[PDB]
Amino acid sequence: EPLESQYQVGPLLGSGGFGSVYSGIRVSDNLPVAIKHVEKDRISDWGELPNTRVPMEVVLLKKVSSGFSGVIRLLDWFERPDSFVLILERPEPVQDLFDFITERGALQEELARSFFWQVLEAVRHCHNCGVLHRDIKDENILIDLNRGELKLIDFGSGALLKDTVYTDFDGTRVYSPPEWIRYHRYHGRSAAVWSLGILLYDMVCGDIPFEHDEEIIGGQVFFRQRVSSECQHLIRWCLALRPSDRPTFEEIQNHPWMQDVLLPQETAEIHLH
Amino acid sequence: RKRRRHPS
Ligand SMILES: NC(=O)c1cc2c(-c3ccc(C(=O)NC4CC4)s3)cccc2s1
Repeated sequence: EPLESQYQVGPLLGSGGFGSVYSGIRVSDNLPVAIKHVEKDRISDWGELPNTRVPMEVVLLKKVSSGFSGVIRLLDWFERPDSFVLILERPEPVQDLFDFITERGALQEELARSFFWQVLEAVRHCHNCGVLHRDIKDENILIDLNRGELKLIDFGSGALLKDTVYTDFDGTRVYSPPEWIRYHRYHGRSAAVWSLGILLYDMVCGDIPFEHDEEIIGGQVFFRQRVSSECQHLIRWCLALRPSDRPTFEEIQNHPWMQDVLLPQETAEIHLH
Repeated sequence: RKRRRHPS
C-alpha cells in the first residue's frame, strides 16, 4: 500500500506554514484528491489516535471526517521516514474564498449570508466533534463552485476543544482576538466568534478591518462599503472587545441578518454559475 | 492598503 501506487501525484496547488499540497487522482476510481506533505521536523503539536503518535492535524481531521459536512475530509494518511502525507477530498471546480473575494470584491449580503451560514455550520460541526480550528479565515475556506458548498481546510493550528483557557496560538494574527494580543490568553468559542466577525467584515467590505495590534485592541470598526444596519450590528457584536459580550453560535444564527438563507444549490445558480 | 494573505 505505497502512496505512489494508490494515488497519481499531480502538480503543486500551494505551500506555507501548513505544508505542501499537490493535485492527485485516486487510481482505484479517478477521484480528485489533495495530497498534503508535512515534515516531522516542522510539526509543533503531536497527538495519539485511539491507540500511535501522529500530528494533531491528523487527530482533528479524523474526528471531523465522520459523515458529511462543510469540512474537507481526510480519506487516508501515511507515515514516512521524515514526513506524513494526508490524502484529502478535492472539489473540482474549486476556488478559495480569499481569491474569490479578491476577484469579485465585496460580496452582496445575500451571498455573504449563505457563505457565512455554511461556515457557521462547519465550525459548529467541528465544536460538536471536540475540535477547535483556531485559523478561520477566507484562505482556509474552499468554494465548490458547482454545488455552492463551502469547505473548511487546514486544521494544522487547531486543538482539542476545551472549556479552559488557551495560552498558545499558531493561527493568523489579524484574525486573533484582542484578549490574545493583550494577555496571551483566550477561550476557544469566544476567539472563534471574533475570527468569524473578521470573516463577515471581509466578505461584505472586500477586506479584513484590522492590520495592526493597535486596531485589533481598539475595537473601532469602520465600514468602508455600504453594509445594512443589521449586518453592521452582527459584525460589531462578534467583534465585542470583551469575550463574554460576543454572541454564541446560537445568537449568531438567530440574528435577524442571518434569516432566510439561500440553499447551497440556489447559491450556485444565482451567484456562481 | 493592498489586500493580501497573512501567514499562520
Ligand atoms: N492547505 C491545506 O490544508 C489544503 C489545501 C487544499 C486545496 C487547495 C489549496 C489551494 C487551492 C487552489 O488554489 N485552488 C486552485 C483553483 C484550483 S485548492 C484543495 C483541496 C484540499 C486542500 S487541504
